[PDB]
Amino acid sequence: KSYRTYSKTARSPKRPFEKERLDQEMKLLGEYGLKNKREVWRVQYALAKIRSAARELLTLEEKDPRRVFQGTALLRRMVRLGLLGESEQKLDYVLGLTVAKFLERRLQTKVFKLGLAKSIHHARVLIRQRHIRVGKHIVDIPSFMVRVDSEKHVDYAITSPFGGGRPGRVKRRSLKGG
Amino acid sequence: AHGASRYKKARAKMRWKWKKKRTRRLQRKRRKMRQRSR
Amino acid sequence: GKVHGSLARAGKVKNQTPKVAKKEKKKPPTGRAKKRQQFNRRFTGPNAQT
Amino acid sequence: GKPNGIRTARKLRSRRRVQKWADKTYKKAHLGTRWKANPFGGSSHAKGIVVEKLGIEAKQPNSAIRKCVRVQLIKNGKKITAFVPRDGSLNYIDENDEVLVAGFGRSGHAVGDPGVRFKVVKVAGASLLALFKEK
Amino acid sequence: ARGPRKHLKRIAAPHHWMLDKLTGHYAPRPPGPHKLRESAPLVVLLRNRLRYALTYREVMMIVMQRLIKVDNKVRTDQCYPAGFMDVISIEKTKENFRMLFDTKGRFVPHPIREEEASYKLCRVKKVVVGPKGVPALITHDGRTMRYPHPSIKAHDCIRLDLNTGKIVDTLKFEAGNMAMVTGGHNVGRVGVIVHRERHLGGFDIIHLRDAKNNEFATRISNVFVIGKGEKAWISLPKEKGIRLSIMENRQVLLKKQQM
RNA sequence: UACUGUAAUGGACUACCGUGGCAGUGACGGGUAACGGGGAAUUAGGGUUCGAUUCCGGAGAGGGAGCCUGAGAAACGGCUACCACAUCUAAGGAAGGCAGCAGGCGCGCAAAUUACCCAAUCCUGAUUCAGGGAGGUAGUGACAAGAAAUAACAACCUGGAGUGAUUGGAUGAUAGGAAUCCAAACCCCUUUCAGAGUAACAAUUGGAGGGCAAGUCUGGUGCCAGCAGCCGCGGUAAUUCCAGCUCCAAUAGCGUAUAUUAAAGUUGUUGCAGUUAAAAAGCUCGUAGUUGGAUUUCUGCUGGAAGGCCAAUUCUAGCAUCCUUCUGGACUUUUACUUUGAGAAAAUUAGAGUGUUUCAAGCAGGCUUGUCGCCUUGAAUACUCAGCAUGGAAUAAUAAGA
RNA sequence: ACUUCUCCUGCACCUUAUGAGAAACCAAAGUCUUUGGGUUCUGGGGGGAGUAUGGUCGCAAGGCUGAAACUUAAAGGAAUU
RNA sequence: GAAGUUUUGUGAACCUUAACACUUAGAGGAAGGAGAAGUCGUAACAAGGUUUCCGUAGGUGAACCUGCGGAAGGAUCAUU
Repeated sequence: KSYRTYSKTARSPKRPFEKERLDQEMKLLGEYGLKNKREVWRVQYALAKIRSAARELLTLEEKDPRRVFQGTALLRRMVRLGLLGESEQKLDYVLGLTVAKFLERRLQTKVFKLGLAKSIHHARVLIRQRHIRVGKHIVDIPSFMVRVDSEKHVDYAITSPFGGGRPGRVKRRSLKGG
Repeated sequence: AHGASRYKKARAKMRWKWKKKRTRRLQRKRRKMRQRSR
Repeated sequence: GKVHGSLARAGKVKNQTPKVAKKEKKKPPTGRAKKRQQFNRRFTGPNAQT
Repeated sequence: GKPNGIRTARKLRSRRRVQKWADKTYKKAHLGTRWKANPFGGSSHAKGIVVEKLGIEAKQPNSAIRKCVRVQLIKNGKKITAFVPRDGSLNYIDENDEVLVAGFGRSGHAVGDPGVRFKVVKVAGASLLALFKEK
Repeated sequence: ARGPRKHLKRIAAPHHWMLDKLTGHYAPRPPGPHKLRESAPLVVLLRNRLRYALTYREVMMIVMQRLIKVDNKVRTDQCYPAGFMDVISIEKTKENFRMLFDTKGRFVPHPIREEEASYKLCRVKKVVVGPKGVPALITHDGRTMRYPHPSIKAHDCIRLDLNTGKIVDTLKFEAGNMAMVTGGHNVGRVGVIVHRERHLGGFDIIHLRDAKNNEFATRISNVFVIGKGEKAWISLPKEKGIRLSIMENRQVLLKKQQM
């Protein structure tokens, strides 16, 4: 009845059990500090939208007015998102993307890359416990993905102990208790 | 059905010529019995 | 199959076997913390009995 | 071979609809006999009453007595034999006790060790797994 | 069935109103001078274009002041179909709005001068003889001006006076006369008329040429003569009905948003 | 043919009159667990299956039929009658139609509260004011879609970064305020006094012979009980049963059953196979159907407008004997084919733009001590056989033969 | 009539293939994943079954057309030891 | 302009007969498959001890047998 669209962000692979596949996915969990195999398949699916878009465009012709429009819009996203570097703007380059390029751009890594978090796991806990101001307002969610002008901007939230606020609750219990 | 194979006899079997005849006698009987009940 | 197979022995081995309780042990980590442990102990068969 | 020519739509189209019926799986779908056949009504599950407790023996090589139940579907009062999964549980059924029946997972046909296509999912609504587990 | 439908639904509304998908199950339903899908009701001007009203309630509170006029006449009904080339006049603020087609294919109230807001154009649907053997035009608006010139034929516009009833300035329908499109794919585009094909039976079509030398066609029902070969009786909206390309409309838009 | 009848056209109907009409390209009849379409699921292309259900048509108000009033109904929250159910009766009579909103019985594998309000969205009316189970808000809700807790970090054994309950100090689940939200409650978002050390605030669901990732472990049972989708385990040492321990897979989800799609080049137009595996009529004639040989203004040089790129590629006028009736259309046998163009509702689908905190979404927003605020603000665009139109030299039908 | 040599048209045969095939073998079973010259008929795991019922031809014997319930993990082909 | 009434048309509902469709009982008859082991032969697979098989016909406890014409899928690619 209600006019609300909805979609599925991921889908499971055809083979359940392959030692080639399970090993290479487990590295991506171990590097970037992920909860479960759905978080990989999300990005697996998200790439294949962008990849199948370029695969459709690249078959045609460089002077065709569909490709010059829809290509330049797609390349703007990859430059904005910090996914493809700006030195190469060819549509061909989008194909040479991998899942490691997307997973380095999410906020788990860009905290750690920043280095405030120290360790991949710690960085996820800092995000979820209401620290880390991205731009103007604070962000609670690991799978954010940063737009490259915004990346310098990540900093501890004004509120909170790292930030310069009330020291949570447990430090007060020690301080008032003593 | 069976068509061409009909009598392949790949493995120990009754023998098709005999089998066809046996079924004909069963069938012929079916007729007179079904006409008797008219 | 024959209908008159007897139903006397039904629940032999469930009733036969010796009962034994589960041991109390410290809980495993779950979710992300589980996948941390599985990552490390492989890269630094998996079940090898004596 | 086939007719290739541009105006040969009828011969191509007619040959499929005729020779689709040569498939075994196509006939089980598309004939009218699906609705009369089965004790189920083209349905996933069905309740019924256990008229009798029964035992059947698996065909060789395997030998044993498998412990199944004869049931009458409420909608059609059609008798069927439903296998009881797991150790024992025969005691649990009680003659005249309503039992849910589910497909054996083979689309009728037959399972493993004779002529049984159904499994009793629940007894009195309790379900088999809860009791065997005792949870 | 059984009679006329009193409700219209959102989504089943016209797209060129640009009513949203949520925030209502139904949409306002406009019968008046103009058609359902070639008009826009007076509610969605006030709330969803001009942004005076918030709600459907507040439009009743505006309109029952007798502040809104159209064609120098007070219309009290909130769901009045105010269509192509109608003047709207609010006395408070002292500002007037002539509704034209935007280049994208939307209604927009184009703001105009006080002396210009007297007159308006009406393209004549046909000409026909009434009783006592008197001649009479009929318009797209569904007016019926009577005693014209013999000059005036079908498919051409007349400047009405509005302050008085009578006509003032005619126009003819010929090659080298400015012409806006009111419907179909090429709506909101203005160009000189190159040529028309007859097709003796049904549906005459006209090829015509934009001021950047783009050539495009429409049926004669959609075509609406403004003025002479170059120049125009009326003031035009933003872009003057050029309709620049898809990549151009991208480039101009994102160049704007960076400020 | 001529009435009649209708809002008008009609074998719509009535008189006479003729003997036609449809069909092998499937008429007529039967089945549908059939309302149609916009659409949905399905990871090359081509397809296959579904569409009661948000929008647009259609039909119906227990079954059929009849009718009044009116602009409009063969109306059912209008009436008359029969049939089938059923209510009250003082027994003469009277009244009833939830495939509207809740709710109940019954059928079933299978589905929520006898709740609050017109504040939003629209509609009706004599109408700025009244009304609306249309509609909206809450409750039930693991049908479903999206995000992501169950820990992190230190110092104090294996040494070539991981473990070790050894202590150690550093956010919301919850419970109650505040304001905000709301028609009135409620949830979200903010900020608050309390609020974790086996972080007892304790993650489960299926497996561990093969296919299929993961134990020749240890007890009990002895072709028994049972497992087992298929192959196969069990007859006294079980890598499969019933347990324990350890490990694997997915994870706030996971298993099972039925139907369906891919895998299925196992329905094959793209794209299968037919000597022996399933399958060439025993053999010729033959009507539709399908498919049909070659051949009819080709070459050359001189322009013109564009044109990508450090002259190619398009399109077009002439001249080798090339129409004209006029001032754009008429003729060139006719179509198919291809090209461009018209017109064709949105929602959905792809897609431009935009930090809903991310995201599924949504169609919003963004700048800024300025006040007739500005961005002469955005919400693009594509997509939608047969039919209408048009440029064209091939290909293929088709016509013909002054 | 016979000898030598060329031409088409027959039934075949021998030899060989960087042609094909699962192989046996094959001047067609070749020119087919480098997949489209034209066209007719037939087949879709093994039984049940060329059975049942209905139709139609036949003097009969039987012919042509031709199912389902249930059943089953293999039937079948060519070579090797 | 009421009740009542004349003749038309629209026409529910019920009944008789028939046909078609779909479920369903039935003494007896006669199939197929399943058991899990029985009785009687020995038919096929080797020249399976009468080579095997086809079409058709007749006969016999049962597999089967014999007559006429075919086939090699034969046990022979072969000798004036």
